[PDB]
Amino acid sequence: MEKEFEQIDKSGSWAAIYQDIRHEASDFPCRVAKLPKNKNRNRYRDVSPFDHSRIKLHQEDNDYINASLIKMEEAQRSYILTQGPLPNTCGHFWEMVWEQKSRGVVMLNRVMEKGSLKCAQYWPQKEEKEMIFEDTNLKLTLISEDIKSYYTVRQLELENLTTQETREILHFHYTTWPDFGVPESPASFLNFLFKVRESGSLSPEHGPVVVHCSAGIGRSGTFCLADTCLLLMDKRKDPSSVDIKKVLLEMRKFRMGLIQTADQLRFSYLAVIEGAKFIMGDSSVQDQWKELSHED
Ligand SMILES: O=C1C[C@@H](c2ccc(C[C@H](NS(=O)(=O)c3cccc(C(F)(F)F)c3)c3nc(-c4ccccc4)c[nH]3)cc2)S(=O)(=O)N1
Repeated sequence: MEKEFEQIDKSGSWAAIYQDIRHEASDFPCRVAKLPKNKNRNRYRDVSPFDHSRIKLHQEDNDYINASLIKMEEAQRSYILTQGPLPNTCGHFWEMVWEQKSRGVVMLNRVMEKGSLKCAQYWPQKEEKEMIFEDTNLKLTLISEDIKSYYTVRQLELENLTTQETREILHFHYTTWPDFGVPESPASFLNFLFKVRESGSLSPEHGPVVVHCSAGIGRSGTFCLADTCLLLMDKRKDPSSVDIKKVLLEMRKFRMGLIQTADQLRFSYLAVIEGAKFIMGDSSVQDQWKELSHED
């Protein structure tokens, strides 16, 4: 993997590889996403879910939400990639989290980046100020949070008002990954990813973990691509079979535009190559990552 990485650098073909990937990416319809009544449910006109993999709300009125089920069959894991909820779709977002039985939500953007709204405040910032979604009859309360230097983990309690039932939702919020950019290093990224893994939110006993940035394809796609590649290196009886570009192309069958820059793909490689050390058996990399991420 680093052999090919190595050879792309000198060749200066990171952009060429990435542009080929764009050209070879699946191109399915998004007829439901482009319906006129669903226009105010899509933050970006050019980022829609394919009709075949979109998530359907269980409400008998409008079942649309800009979100896609990415089902990696060989890796044995599923992810729900969605956009940053909009002021009017926050009820939709939690309805989906509830109906799909998700246990965790991975946020990789910030509500405001470089002076621009990229996502609505869809979770309670203060314990004493819970939120109520009346269109979906749901309640959401912040129970506790763990604030690190570049990311925060929050315990939330979503409650189905109708049935009076509640569930614990773990929110993993990466707060230092810039738009159209990359994490500060593989170390920080991996430390964060394993934090989500160690929590149980990605277990097969739960519904698809929900991942998102602003548009839900760039940072979200980088996160998911790296996680899946490492899942496969650990499965296959040989981590050298894993072709990231082939894996990316497979993921783009479920959602368009996964990985938005040539540099993000190059970070992907860097993340997987580094992550590989842990899969192999190195029982010291994880802690080094944490101590290298300066999470305090
Ligand atoms: O790393 C990232 C990039 C973010 C991202 C990715 C795509 C969009 C869709 C954005 N959609 S719009 O609706 O704001 C937009 C902007 C330009 C053209 C366009 C056509 F539909 F193609 F005409 C739509 C969009 N922005 C551009 C950029 C931005 C800067 C420099 C170059 C290109 C092109 N499309 C928004 C956020 S993410 O949160 O998914 N993670």
